Amino acid sequence: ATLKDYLNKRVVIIKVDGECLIASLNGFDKNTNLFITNVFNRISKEFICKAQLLRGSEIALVGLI
Amino acid sequence: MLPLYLLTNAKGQQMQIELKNGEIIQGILTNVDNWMNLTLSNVTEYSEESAAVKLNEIYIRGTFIKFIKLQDNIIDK
Amino acid sequence: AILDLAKYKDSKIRVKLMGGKLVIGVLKGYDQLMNLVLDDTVEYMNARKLGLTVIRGTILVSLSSA
Amino acid sequence: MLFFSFFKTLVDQEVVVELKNDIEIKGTLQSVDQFLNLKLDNISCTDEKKYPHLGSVRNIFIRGSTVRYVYLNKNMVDTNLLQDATRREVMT
Amino acid sequence: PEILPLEVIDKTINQKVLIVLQSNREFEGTLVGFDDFVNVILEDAVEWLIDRNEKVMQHHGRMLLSGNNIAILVPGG
Amino acid sequence: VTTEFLSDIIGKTVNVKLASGLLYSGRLESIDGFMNVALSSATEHYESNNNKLLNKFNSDVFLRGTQVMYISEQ
Amino acid sequence: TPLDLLKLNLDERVYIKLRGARTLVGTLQAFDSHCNIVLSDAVETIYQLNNEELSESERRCEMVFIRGDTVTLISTP
Repeated sequence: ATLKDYLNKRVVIIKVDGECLIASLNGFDKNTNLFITNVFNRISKEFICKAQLLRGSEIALVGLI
Repeated sequence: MLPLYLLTNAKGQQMQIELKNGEIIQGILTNVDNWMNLTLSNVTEYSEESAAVKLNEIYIRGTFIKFIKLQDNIIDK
Repeated sequence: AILDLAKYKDSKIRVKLMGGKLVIGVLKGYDQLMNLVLDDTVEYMNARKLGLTVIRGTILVSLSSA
Repeated sequence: MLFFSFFKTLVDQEVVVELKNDIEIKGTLQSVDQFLNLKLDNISCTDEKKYPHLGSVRNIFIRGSTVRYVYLNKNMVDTNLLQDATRREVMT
Repeated sequence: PEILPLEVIDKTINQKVLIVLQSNREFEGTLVGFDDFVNVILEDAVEWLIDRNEKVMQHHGRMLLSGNNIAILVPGG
Repeated sequence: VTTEFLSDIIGKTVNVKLASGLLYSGRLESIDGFMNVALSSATEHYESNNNKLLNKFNSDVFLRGTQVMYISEQ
Repeated sequence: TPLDLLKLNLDERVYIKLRGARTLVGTLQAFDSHCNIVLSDAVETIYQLNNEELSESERRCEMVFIRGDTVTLISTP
């Protein structure tokens, strides 16, 4: 199991608190720490960041859109 | 590239940390380790994103971070 | 380690803990595991006065000066 | 290492996954890892209400720490194999 | 001339200790022993819940308190 | 020293509190370094033994280690 | 050893308490040291408190894997 096939692609991320993101996945490590670019709030469609680092503890789901 | 490598080379930049309690920490990164523990200088911490304490240095455990907003400058820097 | 706690011995530090506790004390001792020895420890929950306390490093979330 | 072994024999088999935050997802198990992370292909909705905000997404990665349940069929699994393997496993 | 936390806990052995969890609950008792993980043995513990605070129980004999949940130790209660 | 305790109270009657508040009173069949506990003739109570009995397990009770807040003798 | 006295009742009916007022009854197929479980022929009871009143819900499944970290308790019904 690996997030390799998702690199540089757009993804949906569901956080553990049920919050939702849309972003380009650029980096990831073994603990699921993500490096993201052009992040948005799925529900809100509100631009969050041009670049952001997201802890794996926070992630519940990553989907390939 | 890996999140940690990215952090290790953002040393000297400005960045904004969201913690698991909601507190926001704006500061300039001065050190990272392999568990993503940080130390930042020129710090301003907020009780929440709504916003204000200024601190000289802060140490943050990595297990407590939800996410870290990086400066758009990041990719080239 | 990335934080040199020696420069903080005999100064007043602010330590936020897991589970939402705040503790301001005077730094007397430390270990590599971030276990602290605070003196004149005041735990903010609004005010509580413990004395010479040992803080566990495993639950430590943040550490600033005061 | 035992449940990693279990989940490998389930590849290509439709499974339902219940995440802690009350999200339920049907999918074909494409991939499994040491943390029990899961990759599900051909995503589909089991429950109307619990199911989250997706659509085009047909392939997902699920973090193992966030699953509560994985619902299986009794024909996907040899019970006696499971039992004798648990008996063999050492816990010390 | 460094003061080590575990040496401080070592000195409070056979004394009264307050042990504060990361939750409200607290344990006051006689510190019998402790290990490297800060698991802790108490003797005749008073178990508390904190704010009017209700005293949960009066233990008799010896308690092993998991150091997994311990946030603070106070020597001599 | 905590291990000496673990082998010192095996067979004795103990209270085992979990994170939630729930408390289990039984006879200590076995213990493991992960704090996993086995009890026999166990009852569950919330917070105190004097509170209402919530359950009596005639069978043996395995309590998970990650969840235990203390083990205490009476 | 408590993890061995669990092998004792493999292929025997078990009762499992989980975090969140969840309860499971099933026949024990597999476990590990993480407490991770597989049960066959299982029914899961959920106690919810909505609108200040208590209801308990049910869910049946022929085979289920249970992430072990929510597991609190294992006995027999």
